[PDB]
Amino acid sequence: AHALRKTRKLRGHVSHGHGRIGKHRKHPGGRGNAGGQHHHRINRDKYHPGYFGKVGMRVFHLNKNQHYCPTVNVERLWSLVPQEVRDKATGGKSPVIDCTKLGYFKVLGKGLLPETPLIVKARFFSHEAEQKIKKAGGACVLVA
Amino acid sequence: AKLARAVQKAGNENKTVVTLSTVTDDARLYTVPKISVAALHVTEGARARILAAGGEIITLDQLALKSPKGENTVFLQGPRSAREAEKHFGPAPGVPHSHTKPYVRSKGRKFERARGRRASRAYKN
Amino acid sequence: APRGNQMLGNAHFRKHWHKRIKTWFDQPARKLRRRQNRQAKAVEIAPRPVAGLLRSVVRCPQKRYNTKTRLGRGFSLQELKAAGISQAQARTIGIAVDVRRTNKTAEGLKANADRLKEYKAKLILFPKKASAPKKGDSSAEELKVAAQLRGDVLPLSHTITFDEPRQVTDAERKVEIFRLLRKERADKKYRGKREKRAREAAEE
RNA sequence: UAGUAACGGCGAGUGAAACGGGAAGAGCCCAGCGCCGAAUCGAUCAGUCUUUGGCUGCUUCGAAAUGUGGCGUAUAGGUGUAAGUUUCCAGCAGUGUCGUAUGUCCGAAGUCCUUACGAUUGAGGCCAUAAACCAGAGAGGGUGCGAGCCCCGUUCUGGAUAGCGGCACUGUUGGUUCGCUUGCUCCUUGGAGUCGGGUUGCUUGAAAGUGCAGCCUAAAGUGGGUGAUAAACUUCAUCUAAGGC
RNA sequence: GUGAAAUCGCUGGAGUGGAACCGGAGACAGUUGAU
RNA sequence: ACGUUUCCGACCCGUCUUGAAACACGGAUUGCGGAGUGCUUGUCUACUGCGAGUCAAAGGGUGUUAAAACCUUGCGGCGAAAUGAAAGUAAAGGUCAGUCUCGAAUUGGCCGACGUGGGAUCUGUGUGUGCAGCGCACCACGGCCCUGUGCGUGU
RNA sequence: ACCAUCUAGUAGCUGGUUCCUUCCGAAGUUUCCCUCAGGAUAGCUGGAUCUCAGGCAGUUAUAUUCGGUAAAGCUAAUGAUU
RNA sequence: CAACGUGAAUGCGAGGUCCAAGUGGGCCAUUUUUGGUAAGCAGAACUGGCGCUGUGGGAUGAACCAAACGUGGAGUUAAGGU
RNA sequence: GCCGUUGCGACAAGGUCGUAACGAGUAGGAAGGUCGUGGCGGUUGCGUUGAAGGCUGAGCGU
RNA sequence: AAAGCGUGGCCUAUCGAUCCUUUUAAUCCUGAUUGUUUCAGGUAAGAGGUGUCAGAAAAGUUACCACAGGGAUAACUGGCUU
Ligand SMILES: C[C@@H]1C[C@@H]([C@H](O)CC2CC(=O)NC(=O)C2)C(=O)[C@@H](C)C1
Repeated sequence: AHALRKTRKLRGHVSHGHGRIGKHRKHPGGRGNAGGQHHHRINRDKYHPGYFGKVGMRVFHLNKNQHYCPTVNVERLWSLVPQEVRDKATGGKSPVIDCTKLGYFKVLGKGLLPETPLIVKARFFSHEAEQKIKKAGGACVLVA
Repeated sequence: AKLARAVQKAGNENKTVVTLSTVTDDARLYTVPKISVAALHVTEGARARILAAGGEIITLDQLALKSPKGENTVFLQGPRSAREAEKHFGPAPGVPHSHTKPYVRSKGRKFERARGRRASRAYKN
Repeated sequence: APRGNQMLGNAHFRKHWHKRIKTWFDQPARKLRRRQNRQAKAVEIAPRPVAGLLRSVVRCPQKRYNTKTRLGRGFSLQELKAAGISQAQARTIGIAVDVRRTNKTAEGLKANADRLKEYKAKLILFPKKASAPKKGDSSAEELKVAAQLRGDVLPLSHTITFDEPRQVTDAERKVEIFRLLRKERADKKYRGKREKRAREAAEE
């Protein structure tokens, strides 16, 4: 929208909104993130602490698929149960949740569980998640 | 969940909750009470749950006809300061006792974690 | 000169990038061209399926994907032997053969064997010379029904099933899942040190 | 995937790949070992045909045993044996079936009345409730600026005709087929100044060396390469380099 | 085709003592309106 | 009204500059052309749709006023979980009542996203104003929970 | 040397930067920089607004405090000096 | 938890967040003040100005005295004058 | 007295009106523009009885 | 003896980032085909130094000279001072 830019309103004014003293001049401070240690030091230290230097182990060709491990909280588990399965789960039968098929590998124990006991099948469990599920009356099943 | 919490409080069971914020569905909420709500927009899941629980959803003009002076109303809104943008507001990340979130390209050991963030490198703030 | 709170610039434009520019203004044209090529191939090889050879069922390699299946390059020699099809017969019948793939598990072998059996059941074979049919050759009223297949041959199904609700068992509830996981991790981590200690004890 | 792992006076900056979803999908041939062992091939001569090239030879020369051809190549392969099963190429003529950025030919309806103009295509009227008329054609251009109806054209998922092609089937000419698969039996199975190592230089995101090359060194045969942090001793996993389409 | 500005010539009017132009306020000439 | 004449006022514009009418620079006159843009990547802001989801890529199917429009995603991006260099671990307590080896113990119910102060509004009740109750967003002061680390025990 | 291209080479420096009204309206100061014709940083300024409906003020009063300059002293310490 | 109820004057609505420009050569004056013989010189303190600002007066003037500005009218004045 | 800004307010209106105070401005920032120019998707019309372009009187708008 | 005092010097100066090297610390983590030991890399705290001391690695000449600017800055006149 060229009709709404500042350029439309700056026509007729000599400096185009950049001042008569300072003037708009190419690269008066350097190009890019230059001088982050010498004359942009204050800005760099104030707004990007931790920038300079190196820390930690360095991994030649990190294998991200190895560390891939999506998680689901225990409070969110019931919402994963389809309505039909909820209707079927009646009379002491708990619905079975296959977190690996749903796309979750680990189950973390944040929040509270519903009244209905659940059977949860996941590759990994946290101690709190296990405790909360079993306390609510379900069971945790490990899968490969 | 906030709507249900407001309605469950003693004396609010019959008042109409008025909000200009969109009413979303909370998967973490297991039991939904009977809610009478006037709102601009209500999401599909929240509307379905509210109607199934015996509730009622009206518009702002219907609220005007019901309570022209706002009688028996519970005014609510969503959390205004709960935004990723608001996370970055405040004192600059590189000043003492500041928990402001920086603007970083990515996350990892190689992204603004060395100098000025740990005593092993110059200092820590 | 960046000013104030900013995210440090990262644009990779310091090369003479104006010399290497690629636009996508021909995307619909390429789509139409590939549709026309598919139509021409279908006319050329009718009534055979347009997709071409039949592909096998595979399990995605890594543990991040091993819960899914997809189409493969072809069928292994073990799979063909189990299904009772020669490599040459598969080649002339229109079945992809993966000369590099080898089966190490009965379940994986059997899935593709069943796929081959189903394809053979669905196959319609025309006479080599129209006048004189032979053995194994399909019947005339079968040949009258022959039609060209479009899309993948025997396409896979990606629907997800939910296990039936059941009862929670006391044997299930009594297991210490977290302790079991930590025990397995510890055993794997300390296997070698325990072997070294055992060897030292044996020497002593 | 991802501005990620990684590189970088770790400064400025630079920076992939596998897995995953798709387009398209097609496989094969040698050397070597082994068997047949010249069974192979080029010119020339003479016949013959559909002759800017093909088929036959006691034609005559020559290439080839320092080995041309046949089988055969990691999915191996071969011998024998039992089962089943068994053609394939190229041309010519015809029969239709279909495409042609291939030529040529062919096409619906007002220059009607009044008016305006230098010139109309401009304005108004043309039985009818629904009406000048055509419209599967109201794209474009030309004509005295303005036009579906004046002309070329346009629409007819256009017709007729000639030629090029591709297909499918019939006939016919030439050549060619002791094979092919699965079970059992016995036998058999491979690339060197190359790989690898040292050092030097360049190069890479490749980090105790990613790729390339110079010099020195220089192999082995379940050997060799690889598994991203170098080295020994160990578990394995996975391919088969130094030949080709 | 059209045919601008700068610049220039003519006819008529008017001003014209070492600048000329310009804003405000009248007058004159002139222009224009009056069921 | 860019005609003439009077009275008052009246220095040449643009620019750098503390300071320009300047003996500072550019400008003889007129026409036409003439300078904050494109894209990639961020951030904030405004608006629109949906909302714990949202957008879907390449692609495929269709479409002949066919580069459009329409349909189409076990999978992908961003978000829903953080923290550590890493191995890894990974966010439910409040209140009441018990046993006790009185401790860095244990058990059971009820409630379940914590407490207090201030809080638009709403509700009840007196007399523009007062009191009381439930309290949004937000602010202040604390409390717990996850991870890393120091000290530090045991069951 | 010349010709073409890299090349619209870079410039913290000089010049220019094109419509009208309305409202608000500065700074030449701090800190760091091979920094001193330049930047970043805070300050000064504009806009968007949002939460509320009595606690503030470039001013006084009361109460309590801080100072070592003018004046005063050297016939009080130090230093001069008739 | 129970009671007590706004405890100097005057004026006045208050507070919060975000995004960002220009500036980072200054100069003048009363008073104080360092270097200098002095300077329309150099360097500082408080405040007000010019820069960014026209208006009446000082014959003339960035800073002096008066007073700050929509566009007009009547009346009265400031500094200054007759 | 008139113009506009700001604050407040009335009225069934992206508007009109009332009311009190206010109106300096470089660099710079915002707002309004039935100010102006060239396209596109639409809409409203004019034109050889004279469009664009060009020269120049009666008016309108700060 | 105790109350107490003590994290260097009675107080106000006496000093050092990133990267790299090096040392100390855990019966620590990693080397991603499985393990053991070397080797290497990490987490934490010091040292090796930037004195231009918020921290480039750095000798001259040009009268053969060049460019962008500067009256922010000198040499001649003019101005104030003498
Ligand atoms: C501690 C001190 C410094 C150190 C070293 O030179 C400093 C580095 C700093 C840097 O960032 N890049 C470099 O190339 C040098 C060194 O060997 C000695 C002089 C001692």
